Amino acid sequence: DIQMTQSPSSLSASVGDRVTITCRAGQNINNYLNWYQQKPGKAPKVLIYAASNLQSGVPSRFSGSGSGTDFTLTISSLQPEDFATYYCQQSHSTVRTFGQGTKVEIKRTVAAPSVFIFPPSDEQLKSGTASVVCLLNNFYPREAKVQWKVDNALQSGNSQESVTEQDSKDSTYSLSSTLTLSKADYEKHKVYACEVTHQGLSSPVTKSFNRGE
Amino acid sequence: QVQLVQSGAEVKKPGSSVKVSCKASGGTLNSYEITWVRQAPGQGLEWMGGITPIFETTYAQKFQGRVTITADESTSTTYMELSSLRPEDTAVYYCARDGVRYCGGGRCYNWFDPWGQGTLVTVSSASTKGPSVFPLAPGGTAALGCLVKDYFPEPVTVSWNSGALTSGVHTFPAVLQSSGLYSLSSVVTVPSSSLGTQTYICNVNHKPSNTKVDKRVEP
Repeated sequence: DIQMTQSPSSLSASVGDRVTITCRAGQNINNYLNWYQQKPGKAPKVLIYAASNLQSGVPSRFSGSGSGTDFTLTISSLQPEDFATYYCQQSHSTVRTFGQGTKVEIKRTVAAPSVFIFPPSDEQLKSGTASVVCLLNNFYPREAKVQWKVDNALQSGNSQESVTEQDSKDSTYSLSSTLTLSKADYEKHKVYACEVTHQGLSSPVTKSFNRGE
Repeated sequence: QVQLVQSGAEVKKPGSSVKVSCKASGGTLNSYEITWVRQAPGQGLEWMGGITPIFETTYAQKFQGRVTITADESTSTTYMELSSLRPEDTAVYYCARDGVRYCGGGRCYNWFDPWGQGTLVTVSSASTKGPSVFPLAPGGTAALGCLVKDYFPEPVTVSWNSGALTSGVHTFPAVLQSSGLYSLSSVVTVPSSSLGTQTYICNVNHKPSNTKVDKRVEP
């Protein structure tokens, strides 16, 4: 019943910047208002209770204010470990309600990926499928181009990527690209290469192996 | 410090009901204000309902009676049942304690602490299937890993050496393959000088299929 409106839905800022997030309640909720922080893969954790009080253990760069309908959460000096989504929640009514959340992203300097390639295991080939894996480790920004070449033939439509969330310590990403073939097709070619383009690389980086060798 | 432990992930067919359990231990009280919250993939927290220490329930109207919270005081356990499941109900279901934690200014203030670890309920008619685990075999820094292929539903957890190896680990979000099954890799960067001396084992757990597999990854 009591609708909470949170804005912005996302923001990005550099380490040390001041970050402000807003929560608006549809009716007066006095100071019955909590803020939570949710990191990737984890349950949310309370940071602020009764609108303006820091949970014990929380760093003092966090604060909150507001009474009535308008509330703000402030980070005075954004830190890498503050990468998370923040939620407000009203406790005025027994029917609890949440704001929509604000995702906080961290801007940092460019970092080039370390590139690794893994041939399929002999165990997997017995099952009839070959997975070839290219790893881009610890880079920034997230945008990257990964191209598979088989015997210098640009591949299309037979690979899938996965990318991590920003690292809580160094704010980098890691990415995988998986080329999936039949054992049959895999054994018809020799050179397997993933080629990486990224802002932090002056020219594309290529990692490759030769089947069997 | 009370701790809340939930039942495991599972797939449920559309139209069926799911019952998720929340078991409390380690506190000083015999019953608690327990609330239930869910989070669909890429969505926010959505409050569902709660139960008081004397077992009065309150439900958000938006669920239209599909939610029932019950208690078994003998086991210190709270249950949330969500009925008439549809694919939009796929979500991590969380319990939490919502107790009074502070009073000031003439008022008392409730908040969610601690939380259960969450229970991923996948609404689908596809069958459970455990994963196959393959090694990603490795001067300077080396990379090695485990490829965890062809399982359903989410989730899979991966640790290295039981969780004793955490530095340099990246466990990638699962990808849905066109076969309808999930796949994922977990990798770790280690000093190359350690290869052939240090043992590296990935522990893969797919609770929905009761699959616990270890794979030693060697060069």
